[PDB]
Amino acid sequence: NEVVTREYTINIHKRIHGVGFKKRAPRALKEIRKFAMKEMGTPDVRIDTRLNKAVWAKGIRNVPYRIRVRLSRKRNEDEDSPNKLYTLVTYVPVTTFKNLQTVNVDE
Amino acid sequence: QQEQTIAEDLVVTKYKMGGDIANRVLRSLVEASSSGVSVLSLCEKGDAMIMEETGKIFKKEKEMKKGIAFPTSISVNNCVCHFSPLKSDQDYILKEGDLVKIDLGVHVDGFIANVAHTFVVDVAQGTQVTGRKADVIKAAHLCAEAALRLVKPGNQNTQVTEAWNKVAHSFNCTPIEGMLSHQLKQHVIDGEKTIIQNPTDQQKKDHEKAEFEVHEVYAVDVLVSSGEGKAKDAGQRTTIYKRDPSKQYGLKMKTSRAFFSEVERRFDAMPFTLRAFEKKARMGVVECAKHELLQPFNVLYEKEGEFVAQFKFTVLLMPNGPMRITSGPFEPDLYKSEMEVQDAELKALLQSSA
Amino acid sequence: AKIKARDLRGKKKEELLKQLDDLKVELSQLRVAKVTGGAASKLSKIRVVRKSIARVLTVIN
Amino acid sequence: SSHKTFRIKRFLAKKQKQNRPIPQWIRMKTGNKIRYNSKRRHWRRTKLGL
Amino acid sequence: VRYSLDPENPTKSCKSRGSNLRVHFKNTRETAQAIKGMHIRKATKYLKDVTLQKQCVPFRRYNGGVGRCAQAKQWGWTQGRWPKKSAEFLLHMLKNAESNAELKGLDVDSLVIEHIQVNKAPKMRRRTYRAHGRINPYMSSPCHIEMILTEKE
Amino acid sequence: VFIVDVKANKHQIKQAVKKLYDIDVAKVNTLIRPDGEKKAYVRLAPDYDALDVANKIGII
Amino acid sequence: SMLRLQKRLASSVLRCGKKKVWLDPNETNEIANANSRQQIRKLIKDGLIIRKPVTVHSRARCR
RNA sequence: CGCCGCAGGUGCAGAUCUUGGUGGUAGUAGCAAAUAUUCAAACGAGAACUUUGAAGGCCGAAGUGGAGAAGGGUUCCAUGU
Ligand SMILES: [Mg+2]
Ligand SMILES: [Mg+2]
Ligand SMILES: [Mg+2]
Ligand SMILES: [Mg+2]
Ligand SMILES: [Mg+2]
Ligand SMILES: [Mg+2]
Ligand SMILES: [Mg+2]
Ligand SMILES: [Mg+2]
Ligand SMILES: [Mg+2]
Ligand SMILES: [Mg+2]
Ligand SMILES: [Mg+2]
Ligand SMILES: [Mg+2]
Repeated sequence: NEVVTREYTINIHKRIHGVGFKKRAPRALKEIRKFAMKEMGTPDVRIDTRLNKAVWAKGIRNVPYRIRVRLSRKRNEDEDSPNKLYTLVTYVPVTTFKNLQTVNVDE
Repeated sequence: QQEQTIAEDLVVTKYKMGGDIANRVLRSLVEASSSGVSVLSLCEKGDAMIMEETGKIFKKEKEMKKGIAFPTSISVNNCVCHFSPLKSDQDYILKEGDLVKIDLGVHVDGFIANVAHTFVVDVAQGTQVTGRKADVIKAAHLCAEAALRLVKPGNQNTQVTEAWNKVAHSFNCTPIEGMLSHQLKQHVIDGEKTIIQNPTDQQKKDHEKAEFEVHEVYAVDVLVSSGEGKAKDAGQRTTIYKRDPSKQYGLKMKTSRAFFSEVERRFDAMPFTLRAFEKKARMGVVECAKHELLQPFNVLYEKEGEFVAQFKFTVLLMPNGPMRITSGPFEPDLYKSEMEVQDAELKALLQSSA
Repeated sequence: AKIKARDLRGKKKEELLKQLDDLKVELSQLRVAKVTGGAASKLSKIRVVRKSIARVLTVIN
Repeated sequence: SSHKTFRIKRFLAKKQKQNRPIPQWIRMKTGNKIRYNSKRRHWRRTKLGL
Repeated sequence: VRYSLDPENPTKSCKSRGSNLRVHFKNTRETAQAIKGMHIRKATKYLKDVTLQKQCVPFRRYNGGVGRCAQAKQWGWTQGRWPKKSAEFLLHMLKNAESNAELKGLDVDSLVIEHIQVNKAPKMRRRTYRAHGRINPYMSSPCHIEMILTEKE
Repeated sequence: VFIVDVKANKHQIKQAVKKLYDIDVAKVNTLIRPDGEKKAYVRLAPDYDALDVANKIGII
Repeated sequence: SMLRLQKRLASSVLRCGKKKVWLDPNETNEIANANSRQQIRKLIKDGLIIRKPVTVHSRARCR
């Protein structure tokens, strides 16, 4: 339907390659927001604060190469707003990134 | 959806009790008001019996809160209303043949029953009171009788304004400027639905239009003056204050927090009088009022030689017909006037009963 | 209640000073009322009392 | 500075009281032809001679 | 008031104006020239697009130094820009003009911007500081705007 | 707390307050405001009460 | 809405810098009402304002 | 204002002329010294800049810290726009 949530792994290393030192981690988080806007169908990506900490975990110029997140497109049926659907992306701690697929997480 | 309406049998009875408690208090005072008495003494005894009777009623239920809804407000021959002095102030000794206006409110579980009457003291047997004073209070009573007939869902507030103006012109008198009667409900005295008397440009452009609604409390007042209808202040201390539970300021004075704590405990939202304390009450009031934590009720004086009149009652609106539970002892046989009514529509509303 | 220099000129200096004193204490409470808000009536009587003090002081001088 | 003479502080006192906007009711006076305090001063723009 | 180019019939026309608006006059003159003649719904949608940088306005007269864009081909031209401030002020004044049309009782579905003009307003003076102790102007260039919408289909 | 003339010292302030208000004062703390007028803090004797006096003054 | 005053007051009564004062991000309305001390102290005493601990600068590596 | 006389501080394109206003340049030069911001929320019509919290940083005690002297003079503090 429209409330579904899935788990992705974003190659930040590939999306961030070539960016200067003082603009890497800032670029990494608008690349997550761009990634979420594309995989889901909605603008207004809300980025969890725990996700913010993970990207900035190693400073401003050493961003993790990959990060596992969970996008959750949820209804905005809480207040009068232009968009009725919003995607909230959380941080998923993982030990390895090997053989990790895009999987549909249940309720 | 949790507001209490007059639909309940138990609520109606105590509302009939409120009319009896208002009438019985007014009856006690009118006999006990005489020439050469202390205006302060009538207020303390005016409060004194109203403490005990509200304490001895309903012995089987001692949980809910009851008491005063509006303090004993008195004004004689020169003041409109909102006048209740402290002990330090000079007393006003009631002289012979004065007309005095008395206001009082009683609250039971936040339901408000408010009455107020104006009468001339020490009228002998067989005498005929005549003059311009013989006109104002008789005009006010016809405003009351007219109001009782016209209080019904469907008759608009502005029709009440013109009706009181037209009778005032018929009696060569004018109401005092810009007063407000209110539509009452549980735990409130400053209801949004209000009816306005003797308005002007600023009043008519900022007042609301509304239709009377059933199952409501209506604290109807009539304020009519014999002269010009303009009032101001002559530098007398404002005594009556009411708290507003909407806004909030953090008091910085120990007395103000203590004064604000005691006000909340005893007179939470209904207008109180500084007689209920006095050394710490006066100095706590300036800080709270400065930050508008209390809305004052200043004294309003008319001109020298001008006379004012007043009648107020609380009435409950049922679908089948209104009933005024509180009334004052007025009689037309011992009180006449030199000008009479001239308008046909005014005739119809006075001959018709209910 | 207004005083005039013409009627002040008959009194002795003993109650002329007495009249100046209670005229001064009246102006003291008048300035008090001015600070504490007061009323428009009380403010307007400040000038009428100030000129009365000048009137009494002029006569004794 | 914090260390001032009496006559300097009295000088600074007057300059403070006269750096105030004109009363609003002045505009209503007949034949007013005044609109604002044109002699207003700001501590940062123009400095007192003293 | 006296508008220039009064409408043919002030009964199926609505007007709106504003004076001393703190917008650049050169950016607004180009925006009004593109808006002129547009239908009311097409003009409103177009100005939101310019804010979103999905459609541009072509800078035809005041184009010195203005860069080129791909979107400036829809209008036969080469250089165009996306003046956000000009679009918001014209959108606000279009919303005011629409409410006027519904005030005098004509349908807003069939409104077309027949006339729209932007005038220079009195400039406002500020100060900039130059190299060798020199003071130079920092004037603003506000604009008066006015338009007439005609009901037609 | 009163506003007094700048030409009056603490002794005359104490004498004036004591005589024209019929109270006994303990000490006077004086300062000149930035407006240019003196401000006197008059501490009353422990057997007097400021709130009592401020009532009779009328500044309550 | 704007807690610049409360942060200044809370740091003063806590005898700490503005780094170490923690205002509750959820109960912003309550702290915003506290326009004075003895109101900040009340909020401190019931846990709506906390003095944050000193960030650890260990000497174990030096030792 | 015409006509008869009278009297001039009596005719402008220039003087790197005086004063005032306005253009092209031109939506141009430019808003590049001292490493750096990001996430969520609140108020709010409106948030890259306000406030709160979380994170990443900088000053690094010869400080981007805490106080004064000259100098300033109300810039201090609350509330509101
Ligand atoms: Mg300077
Ligand atoms: Mg060029
Ligand atoms: Mg410069
Ligand atoms: Mg220079
Ligand atoms: Mg000293
Ligand atoms: Mg010449
Ligand atoms: Mg010339
Ligand atoms: Mg020339
Ligand atoms: Mg450029
Ligand atoms: Mg640059
Ligand atoms: Mg460092
Ligand atoms: Mg400040």
